Amino acid sequence: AHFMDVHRGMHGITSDQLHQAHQADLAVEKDENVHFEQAWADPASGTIYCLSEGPSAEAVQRVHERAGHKADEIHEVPLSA
Amino acid sequence: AHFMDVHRGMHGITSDQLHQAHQADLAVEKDENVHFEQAWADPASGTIYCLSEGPSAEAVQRVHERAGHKADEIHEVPLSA
Repeated sequence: AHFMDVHRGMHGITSDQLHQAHQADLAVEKDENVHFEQAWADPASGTIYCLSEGPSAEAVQRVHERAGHKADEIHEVPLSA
Repeated sequence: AHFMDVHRGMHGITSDQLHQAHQADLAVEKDENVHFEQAWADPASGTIYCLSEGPSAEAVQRVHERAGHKADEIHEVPLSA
């Protein structure tokens, strides 16, 4: 399944910090059969969007939690255009 | 510049409805040099995420308005991983 998750409150985040966070997810994602495909961040509002594939939102969130940053919101996105 | 925008209240949206909404944006995006890259929808939560390239959030929103669906939230996402 496909998921979009959102992290809020991240104002001022740098490219280095976003890379670091994404690498932390990648380091433990395979245990849960999750793959984080893309991350996009707005340092002004402090909003990070993460697109993943995995068996469930629960699995995606367990990966994030191990990586140090559980998402504030997660939605399955079964439709795409 | 790169933008992520969010539409809420789209409970129960179908694949056909998402496809047509995306087609409507694509039909008028050129005028504003806006380029919608991908859309993802969650019919359960009623959330649509739209990733685009355009000159500004103002331009992206003018396109959405013409296509009949101004986004509830729009963020420049200058960082990606």
